[PDB]
Amino acid sequence: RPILGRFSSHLKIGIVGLPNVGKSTLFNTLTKLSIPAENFPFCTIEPNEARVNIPDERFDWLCQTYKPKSEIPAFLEIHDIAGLFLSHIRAVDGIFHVLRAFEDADIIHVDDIVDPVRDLETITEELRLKDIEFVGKKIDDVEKSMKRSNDKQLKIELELLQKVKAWLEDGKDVRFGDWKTADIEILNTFQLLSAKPVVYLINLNERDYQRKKNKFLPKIHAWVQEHGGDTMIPFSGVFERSLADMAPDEAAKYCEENKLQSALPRIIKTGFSAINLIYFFTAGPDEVKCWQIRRQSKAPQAAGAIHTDFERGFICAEVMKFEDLKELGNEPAVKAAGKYRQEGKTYVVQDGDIIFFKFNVS
Ligand SMILES: Nc1nc2c(ncn2[C@@H]2O[C@H](COP(=O)(O)OP(=O)(O)O)[C@@H](OP(=O)(O)OP(=O)(O)O)[C@H]2O)c(=O)[nH]1
Ligand SMILES: [Mg+2]
Repeated sequence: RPILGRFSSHLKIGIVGLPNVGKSTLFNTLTKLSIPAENFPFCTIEPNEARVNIPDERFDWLCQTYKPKSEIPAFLEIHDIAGLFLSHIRAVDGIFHVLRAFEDADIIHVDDIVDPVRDLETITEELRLKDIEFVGKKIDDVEKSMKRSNDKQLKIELELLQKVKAWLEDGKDVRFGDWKTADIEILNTFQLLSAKPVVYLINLNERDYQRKKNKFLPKIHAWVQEHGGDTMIPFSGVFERSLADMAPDEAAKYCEENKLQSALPRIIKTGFSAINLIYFFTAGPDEVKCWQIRRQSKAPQAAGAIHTDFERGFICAEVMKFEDLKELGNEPAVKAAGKYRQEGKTYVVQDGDIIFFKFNVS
């Protein structure tokens, strides 16, 4: 039941990397595409934070079909981090790790050596080092507490912190550890940087992105295989900045004529292997909304993601498969074909489910 990383309602992503790799440029490109801050009346959105809708053909279709009063797509929350003070980074679920694989041509800087692998080793080392500093401080705190308290939980926390210190000093990320559920629950309270899952974004000039080729990609791929097997997505920051500034008509003409497409949709939809998510929808005249929950969630746990009271008071879940609704075309048709189902406490929610939850007010 415990897993590394405490996913709640949507992913929070930190953009990390060395200076001058295009982090703030990527962030500004995503800001142009973002949900305005007025749509979150319960939240204060910091200046280096953007909320961007996850594009989903299913979500668009449901909104055409139900014509709801309000449309709430799934979204991603993205934070631009300036350098590697650490409150911003500790809070995120996962990391977009941006690598420089772009080089200038006729006008160049002296000794401006591009080496993505060298940069990978530098930043991954720096995250583990910040974890070693954090774990060092917590070991001191626990040892001081253990002078005063007899409590068994302190002896457990200490044994774990020392196992983690040794793992990190051996150059290994916490997320590649074999942690028992008891350890995972303690690790999750620490929010260690090397415990967070990663997507690698490889920043290329627009020619290399259009060509679908770069000399550094095989070297990056090889390193990533020996250090976790995480997703790699090539992009061009300069191309995405230009494309986001064009009008829809100009953008389409540019992409047709030059034979390339935006990487941003793929980047926004990719998510993380360690954080295995599915979408379910609520749909009606008032609202169509996309909900994000852990794969293999049971119906009452999906209700809990709306609010704990709907889980605790759960009675049943009336479910349509998105496929069933799409092919029959409307809810009356789905009911007539007997594909509108009453599901119970043991039902395992499926990606694309359209759910009408029933609960007891007390
Ligand atoms: N060639 C190239 N350089 C990049 C790219 N992305 C970033 N840079 C370089 O790094 C500078 C900072 O860009 P940011 O996007 O703020 O980088 P950062 O947040 O990762 O530190 C840019 O300065 P700038 O003032 O925006 O540009 P410039 O006028 O100084 O060259 C530019 O020199 C890219 O995709 N291609
Ligand atoms: Mg920056």
